[PDB]
Amino acid sequence: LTANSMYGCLGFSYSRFYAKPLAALVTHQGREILLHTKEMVQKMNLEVIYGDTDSIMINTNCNNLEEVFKLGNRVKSEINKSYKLLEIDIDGIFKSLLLLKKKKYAALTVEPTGDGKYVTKQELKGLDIVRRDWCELAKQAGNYVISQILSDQPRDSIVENIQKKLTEIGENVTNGTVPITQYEINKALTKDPQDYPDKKSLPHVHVALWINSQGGRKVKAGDTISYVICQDGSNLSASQRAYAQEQLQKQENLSIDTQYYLSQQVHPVVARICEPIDGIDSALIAMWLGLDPSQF
Amino acid sequence: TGDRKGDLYPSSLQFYQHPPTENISLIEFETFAIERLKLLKAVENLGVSYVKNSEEYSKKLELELRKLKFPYRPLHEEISDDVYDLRRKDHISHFILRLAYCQSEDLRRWFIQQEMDLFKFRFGLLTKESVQEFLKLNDLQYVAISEDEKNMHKEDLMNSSFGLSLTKMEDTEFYKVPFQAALDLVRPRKVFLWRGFAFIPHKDIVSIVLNDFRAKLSKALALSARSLPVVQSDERLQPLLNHLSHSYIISLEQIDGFAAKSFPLCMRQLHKSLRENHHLRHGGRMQYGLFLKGIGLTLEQALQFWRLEFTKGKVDSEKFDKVYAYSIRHNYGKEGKRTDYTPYSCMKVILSNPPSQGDYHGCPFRHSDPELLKQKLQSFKVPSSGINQILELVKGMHYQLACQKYFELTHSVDDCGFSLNHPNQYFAESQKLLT
DNA sequence: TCACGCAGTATCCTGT
RNA sequence: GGAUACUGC
Ligand code: SF4
Ligand SMILES: [Mg+2]
Repeated sequence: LTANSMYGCLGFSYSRFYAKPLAALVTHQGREILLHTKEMVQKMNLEVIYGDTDSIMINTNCNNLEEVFKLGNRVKSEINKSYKLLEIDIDGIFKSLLLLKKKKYAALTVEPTGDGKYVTKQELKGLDIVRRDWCELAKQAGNYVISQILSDQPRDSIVENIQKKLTEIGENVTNGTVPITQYEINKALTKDPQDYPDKKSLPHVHVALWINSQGGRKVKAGDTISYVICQDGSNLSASQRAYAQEQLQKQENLSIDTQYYLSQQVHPVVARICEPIDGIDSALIAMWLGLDPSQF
Repeated sequence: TGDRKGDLYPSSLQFYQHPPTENISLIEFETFAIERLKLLKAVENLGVSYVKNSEEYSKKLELELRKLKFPYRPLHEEISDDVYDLRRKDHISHFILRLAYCQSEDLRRWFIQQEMDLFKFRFGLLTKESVQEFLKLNDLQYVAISEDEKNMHKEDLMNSSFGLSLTKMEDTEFYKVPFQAALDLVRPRKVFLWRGFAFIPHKDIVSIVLNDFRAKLSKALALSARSLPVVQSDERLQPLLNHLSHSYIISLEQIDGFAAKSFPLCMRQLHKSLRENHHLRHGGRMQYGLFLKGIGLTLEQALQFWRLEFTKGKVDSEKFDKVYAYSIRHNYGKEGKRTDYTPYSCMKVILSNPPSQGDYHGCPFRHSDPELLKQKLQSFKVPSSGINQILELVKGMHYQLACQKYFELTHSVDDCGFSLNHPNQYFAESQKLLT
């Protein structure tokens, strides 16, 4: 991080060493480098499927780990042959990959133990499952789905299992068996609670305001707030029905809005994880959760 | 049983085992065929749209069955002539459709599916008594145990069925089924087995019945496909059977037309830009969406129009639903505060966000330079005197009066007769004058 | 008295 | 058009 900051300050408006030109140049060169590398890979008749400003993912189209490593070495050397101090290395061998969108993917990193054997470790980058603004329930669901998608089971069975799990979740919500702790959504405050002009539309801010109205320690900019979405008979939008967990445990008129959690927390995530998987589509997912498959 | 009836149609539901032997008319043939095609298509559509256990499915299917006059409910009265007629319909129509739906495997599958669905529904509407009657008439022999045998195994039956009370059990009658059919019940040990028979009380049974039905029906369809050459020679029935599967049983386009005459110059400019570039900045989007809401374009219609117009702008189809769908819904008061936002008033448009380079919203009379307004008016074939008068009014800062003069000149009316204070008022007046 | 850069995805709102 | 979040490098 220190080194990266030594770079980034070059383009920091309020820095003592503002040198925007230099930083621009740095970035430009980086882009050029990436381009060149991609070109070289394509000249080697390989396939390039992703790259984020310093990296390239190559589809080896092989199943012999040793051979893959050989290829690694080869291309590595080739690239290095063009540079003096720059170096490229194997940052990981993924047994399976689920590439959804730019900077959003999952894989099974292969850690070799020796004698040709290897262990597999699940790795996620950018998926909602690794984001704090989604209800833990949904996250867990997605994690399960990923564990099913990245395995080696026959696809049909995979799908079946997914369905089963989703139905289970549906029931667990309908009967209210899920622990309350799993219904919480966490969000941070960039400014103080008062500065926001949308005290109604923004849920977390609303919760913060309530906390500041209570008789405890106040919440200020940078302090994360956890809230739940409930039912009160107000007939307002979900964004206006946020409540602190304690409040839900206290008041006798508030109940968790099952519908919402099944409709805008689990279903979206799962759908986005199942978009490139054949046999699963939004409609189906909704059906498995007990939702109405009409408006989906 | 009026004139020529019999015991040929005991129960409403049937497995369609025995082909009809009657001599019917060509008109009756065609009517029955088309009617059952309508019924099966309704079944398919309702199955796609709704969950087959849903109450909406049941209500809509009952409505369709009543509309087409097919047997769907029992009657504990007797075999009334009308009822007989209905049953006869069902029996003949089914076989006619068999002749229609046996040529190709695809067709066969479709037919089978629809038939099964219908049968399931009808079974779901059968009272226990009627159900047993059916199970007897077809030699399915799913029990019914005697009272004496029931007393003989009273304790075993009591401990077999979950949550069955002594007296309530005395009020219930069981059925004897081979254990090969009660697999799902026997496997978790929720039904007593004695001498190879399970004693099943009065949801799953329909499944077994359906299985049998499906087997039979598939066999029948195969046989029918084997007996096709005999029917192809009957020209009368060839156009129908060979093609039954393909038998038939405000608008967006006119919006452009409206843009010729009724649209006020602001909406005309916005529409011209939209069709020129298939994209509008935010202000134009808001203004045009509110105006099209005002004219009457429904949420579905507006969504379709915007989707079609934007898709041509080299953007992903999913991107539209991701981004602009919420805005379109909000303009119609569907989300957020959920307020039926009214169309912009001329005062708002004049005093709303000031347009800049690359924008086309706002009132042209106010946001267009006099030379540009003169050129635009000339383009619309307005008489030179009218163009000069409009320019003079524009120089007077009374842009609403300028639009009134535009309306007077374009509609060939000496006086507008109304105080134009809303673009929707402009469109309404134009529609009143024209239509 | 303060505070690293940029690229990218997801959600939600527009009355007096 | 704007606003609120937090991932990636
Ligand atoms: S006066 Fe009103 S209706 Fe006429 S062009 Fe201007 S904004 Fe449109
Ligand atoms: Mg934009």
